[PDB]
Amino acid sequence: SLLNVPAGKDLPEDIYVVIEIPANADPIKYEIDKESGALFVDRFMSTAMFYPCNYGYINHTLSLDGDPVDVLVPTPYPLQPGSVTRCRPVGVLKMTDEAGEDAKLVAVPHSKLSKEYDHIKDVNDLPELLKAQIAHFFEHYKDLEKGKWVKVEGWENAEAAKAEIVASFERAKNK
Amino acid sequence: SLLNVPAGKDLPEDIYVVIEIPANADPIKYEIDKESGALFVDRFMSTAMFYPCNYGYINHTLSLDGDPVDVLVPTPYPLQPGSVTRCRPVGVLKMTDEAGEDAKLVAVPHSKLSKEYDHIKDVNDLPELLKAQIAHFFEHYKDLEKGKWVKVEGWENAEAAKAEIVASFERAKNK
Amino acid sequence: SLLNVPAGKDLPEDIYVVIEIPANADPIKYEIDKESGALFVDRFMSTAMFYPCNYGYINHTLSLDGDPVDVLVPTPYPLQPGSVTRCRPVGVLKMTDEAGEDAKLVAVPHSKLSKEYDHIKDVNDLPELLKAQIAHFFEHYKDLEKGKWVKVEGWENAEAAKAEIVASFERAKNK
Amino acid sequence: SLLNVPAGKDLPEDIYVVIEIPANADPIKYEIDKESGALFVDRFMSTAMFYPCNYGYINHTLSLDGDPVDVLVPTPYPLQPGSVTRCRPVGVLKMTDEAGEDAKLVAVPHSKLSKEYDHIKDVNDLPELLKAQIAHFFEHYKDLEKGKWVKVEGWENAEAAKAEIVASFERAKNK
Amino acid sequence: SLLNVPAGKDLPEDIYVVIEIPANADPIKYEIDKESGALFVDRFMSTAMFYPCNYGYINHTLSLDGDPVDVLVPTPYPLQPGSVTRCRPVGVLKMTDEAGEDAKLVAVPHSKLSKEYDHIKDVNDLPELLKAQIAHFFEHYKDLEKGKWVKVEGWENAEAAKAEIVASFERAKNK
Amino acid sequence: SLLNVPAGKDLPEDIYVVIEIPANADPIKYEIDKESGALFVDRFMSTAMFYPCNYGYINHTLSLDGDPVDVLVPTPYPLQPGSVTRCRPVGVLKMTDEAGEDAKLVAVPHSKLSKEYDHIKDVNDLPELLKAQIAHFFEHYKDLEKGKWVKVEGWENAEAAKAEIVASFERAKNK
Ligand SMILES: [Ca+2]
Ligand SMILES: [Ca+2]
Ligand SMILES: [Ca+2]
Ligand SMILES: [Ca+2]
Ligand SMILES: [Ca+2]
Ligand SMILES: [Ca+2]
Ligand SMILES: [Ca+2]
Ligand SMILES: [Ca+2]
Ligand SMILES: [Ca+2]
Ligand SMILES: [Ca+2]
Ligand SMILES: [Ca+2]
Ligand SMILES: [Ca+2]
Ligand SMILES: [Ca+2]
Ligand SMILES: [Ca+2]
Ligand SMILES: [Ca+2]
Ligand SMILES: [Ca+2]
Ligand SMILES: [Ca+2]
Ligand SMILES: [Ca+2]
Ligand SMILES: [Ca+2]
Ligand SMILES: [Ca+2]
Ligand SMILES: [Ca+2]
Ligand SMILES: [Ca+2]
Ligand SMILES: [Ca+2]
Ligand SMILES: [Ca+2]
Ligand SMILES: [Cl-]
Ligand SMILES: [Cl-]
Ligand SMILES: [Cl-]
Ligand SMILES: [Cl-]
Ligand SMILES: [Cl-]
Ligand SMILES: [Cl-]
Ligand SMILES: [Cl-]
Ligand SMILES: [Cl-]
Ligand SMILES: [Cl-]
Ligand SMILES: [Cl-]
Ligand SMILES: [Cl-]
Ligand SMILES: [Cl-]
Ligand SMILES: [Cl-]
Ligand SMILES: [Cl-]
Ligand SMILES: [Cl-]
Ligand SMILES: [Cl-]
Ligand SMILES: [Cl-]
Ligand SMILES: [Cl-]
Ligand code: NA
Ligand code: NA
Ligand code: NA
Ligand code: NA
Ligand code: NA
Ligand code: NA
Repeated sequence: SLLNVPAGKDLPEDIYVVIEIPANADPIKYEIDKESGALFVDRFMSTAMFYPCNYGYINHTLSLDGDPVDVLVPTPYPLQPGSVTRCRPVGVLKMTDEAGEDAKLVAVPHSKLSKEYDHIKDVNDLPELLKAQIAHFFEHYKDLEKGKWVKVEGWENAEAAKAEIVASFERAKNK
Repeated sequence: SLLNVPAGKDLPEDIYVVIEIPANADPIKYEIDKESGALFVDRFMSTAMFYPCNYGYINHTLSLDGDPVDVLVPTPYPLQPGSVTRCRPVGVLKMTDEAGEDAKLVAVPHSKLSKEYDHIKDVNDLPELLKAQIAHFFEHYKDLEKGKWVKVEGWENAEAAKAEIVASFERAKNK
Repeated sequence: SLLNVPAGKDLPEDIYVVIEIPANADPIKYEIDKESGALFVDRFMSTAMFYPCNYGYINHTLSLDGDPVDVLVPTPYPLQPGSVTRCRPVGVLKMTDEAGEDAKLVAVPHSKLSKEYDHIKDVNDLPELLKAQIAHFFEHYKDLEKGKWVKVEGWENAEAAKAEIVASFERAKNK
Repeated sequence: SLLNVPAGKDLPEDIYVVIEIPANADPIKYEIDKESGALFVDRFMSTAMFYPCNYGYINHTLSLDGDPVDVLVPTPYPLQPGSVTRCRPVGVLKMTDEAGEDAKLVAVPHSKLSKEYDHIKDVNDLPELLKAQIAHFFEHYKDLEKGKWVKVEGWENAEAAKAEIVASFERAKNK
Repeated sequence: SLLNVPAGKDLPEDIYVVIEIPANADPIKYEIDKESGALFVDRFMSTAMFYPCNYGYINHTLSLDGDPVDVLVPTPYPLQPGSVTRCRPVGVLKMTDEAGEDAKLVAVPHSKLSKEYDHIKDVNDLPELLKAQIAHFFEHYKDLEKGKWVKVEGWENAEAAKAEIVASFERAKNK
Repeated sequence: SLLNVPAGKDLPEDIYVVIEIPANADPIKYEIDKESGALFVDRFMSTAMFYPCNYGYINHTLSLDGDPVDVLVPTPYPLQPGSVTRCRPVGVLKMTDEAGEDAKLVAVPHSKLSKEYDHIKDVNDLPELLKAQIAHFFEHYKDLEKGKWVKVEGWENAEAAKAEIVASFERAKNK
């Protein structure tokens, strides 16, 4: 199942991301159920917004919210929910939501999948529009849902992203 | 796998539905294979019709046709085949087909997924057009397939739907 | 999982094909990972081309490239990645790529799924345009990827396709 | 505008069809307004059905219902509403609806657009499934609309189709 | 052309709306050019948002921003840009943007197109979620565009909507 | 109509492009008919290829093939056939086809539509993958059509593109 996919070939540089939500999709918030490996509908989002990138997680990690760490993956074409993409972390958007600190990593397709993102080595190489769109999305996507909310704290670099990967990988290792 | 998803958090009021066919999709009749949990193509439907709602089943139930009980789930946006949605039963369309009585439950997204359907408490709260579309779909979707056919028997309420859930859950329990 | 799906009800005449890529889709080359059964992104294809048919494989087979044997399945509407379709082999396009001989079977939906393809009994019954499109696709889809390439060797009949099925089924049987 | 498009290069053998509704589309019944040439929504159809082919009309014709003659055009991929396709008539489905006799021509893409349909010379060469789907569609698409209804009278050949073209062209000529 | 479409059969009760942007579409802000009647790209919107309803205007009106009055039209399925739908006004969202007061009417499909919206007689009958989504959309869709901004002032009823229609119709009449 | 759209606000720097074919679309080759301004189907393309960018023309120009000059426009999301986008030329792919020299301009969305392409000032700033995809597309898209063919001659800069615009604008001016 999706439950059995590694965190990565060589974390934190070389990771796999399980996709839950495609870029530019209908506002259905899918989440993989850890017990079954199945894709569940968490909610029908209430704002008229879409994820700027594919959205998913790194398996065999545990963030402080109790779920695997959250990752955005830009691609040339939207990915299928439940698919897995090999990627390389390049930055992280720090934020707190209704449950606490819950960072949003950005990882680009690995060179072996495409050469398109090889020039993106660190967070400053991400397009400014994309970064602003991501920040705006997380600032506002919960605006019409009672008891959900976000404080966006700012962009940090690839080293920071990799530290978060390692930390949440080690957290799951000793659960 | 999808094989391991509960029938519900608290049946029959609070159920999970495994989706096989999205609303308003191409006429591919997918079915989950009970042995593998994989999505198989049962047939390419022959009429130029689409399911008015997402279509799927409640796991760990057994109807008289030998399959898990059939459920229609209206949503704001079509769901992915193989995904699972938490729902609440609100009515049932009774019918017989070429194999016998094989009712079609209607269950709406659970309040925790959306508030949109909370006002739908019983079958009379479903839109009349939607109910008529569902009835017409099942009356006609087999019209061009030899040895497939339907007799639609009528709409019944949420209590009737819940009774069917319990009955087919208990049937699977002792198989 | 998809790992547990038979090669066929009655190979080589009656087979199942696990779909990885839909017909006429975005240029994402998905592949099922044999370890996990999950759909991985192999690459983002570099040419502006699409598969003329759904593309996938027969489980529990092993071709000389180390993967299960490759199958194209024409359908009236594109199939979902990760779904399984019952089919009947009708021809094969022989070719060598950067790793060696790696034939592309064509199998049509089984009569039980549709009557649409029953008249296609052998390779000469496939539409000429479709065959030419398939040949052209494999001749060119790697043209912009370094270290990937193809030599198309020609169309052969249904008996040849069935021989390839049996051979790669027997190869996996003794791995 | 679309108002100024010829009926055909060489009617009735060589015609243009203005497309109003794509094949396999959402149930929005678009119609070109004769005054403005704009695409208007006639209605949101009430049954869960789709047109088996693109649907439109031959400009500068007048059928007995007061509109230009109705044409179905099968294509490999759905056409855009408001686009124009060169075609060749091959058959006609005779029927009466709530307003009277209102035949449905079938015309295939002209050889200059594609070779795919050149083998379809007359109504017997159309696929049987497609013809049955068209007949079933018109028999049922008005089933949930009060004061709309259909009596399907049967398939006739290409000569009959061409006669209808000429007759409605001549009708518009002297309005 | 679209330039020649009436404001309505019987304004302000019975209007036509020219659609520029479909509901739930990609973030391309199309606008009809008054000179040519063609659909121009005004901009590629910068936030990750979509219009909750189809969006367009009433022809032969002039609002204070210099364009025809703006209308949102909910439908069961998204409409084609450049198409025209007969509708009935039911409410208005008052707001000011970077150019001044520029209200957003809501008009539902006319009864002759569908019975689905007949129960919506006034603004209080619109779903609360939809109204909140519309308000949130206009509050935020310009958030990442320099020199574009919005102050949302509040919902008013069908009479207010009709007054705005009449006022901008009369404004265009004497330009 | 589309017939009445200017070549540009300030040619050759500031142009309008009428879109005929969206990026990444089905293989329907639409063309605007100069007489009617309507979108006609020229052909159903025979290779399994798609245009890497939106494709269209500059109105009120005449190239040596007798049609207005051909332009590719990259956008974040595909454009609607028949829509018009303001753009800025940045390069040109020179080639000859079955009718003669028939260059393919590349023009990016004008700064007023988006800031995304402002950094693309000349042909060397276009992504290498995109340029290679465009070249490969034109080298191969006619490979399965008798009496259609292409010789790609190479990329030239923005000044060359602008010269071609001016030349074909002046050609149409004196027809
Ligand atoms: Ca989308
Ligand atoms: Ca998450
Ligand atoms: Ca969270
Ligand atoms: Ca999280
Ligand atoms: Ca659909
Ligand atoms: Ca079932
Ligand atoms: Ca049944
Ligand atoms: Ca059943
Ligand atoms: Ca496609
Ligand atoms: Ca393979
Ligand atoms: Ca290979
Ligand atoms: Ca292979
Ligand atoms: Ca469709
Ligand atoms: Ca008609
Ligand atoms: Ca009629
Ligand atoms: Ca008619
Ligand atoms: Ca959309
Ligand atoms: Ca406007
Ligand atoms: Ca405004
Ligand atoms: Ca306005
Ligand atoms: Ca596409
Ligand atoms: Ca051209
Ligand atoms: Ca040419
Ligand atoms: Ca040309
Ligand atoms: Cl791991
Ligand atoms: Cl993306
Ligand atoms: Cl990498
Ligand atoms: Cl259970
Ligand atoms: Cl639904
Ligand atoms: Cl509930
Ligand atoms: Cl097996
Ligand atoms: Cl196919
Ligand atoms: Cl068979
Ligand atoms: Cl004419
Ligand atoms: Cl069609
Ligand atoms: Cl012809
Ligand atoms: Cl008027
Ligand atoms: Cl809508
Ligand atoms: Cl009304
Ligand atoms: Cl001009
Ligand atoms: Cl593009
Ligand atoms: Cl510019
Ligand atoms: Na909130
Ligand atoms: Na039947
Ligand atoms: Na290569
Ligand atoms: Na009726
Ligand atoms: Na702003
Ligand atoms: Na050729």
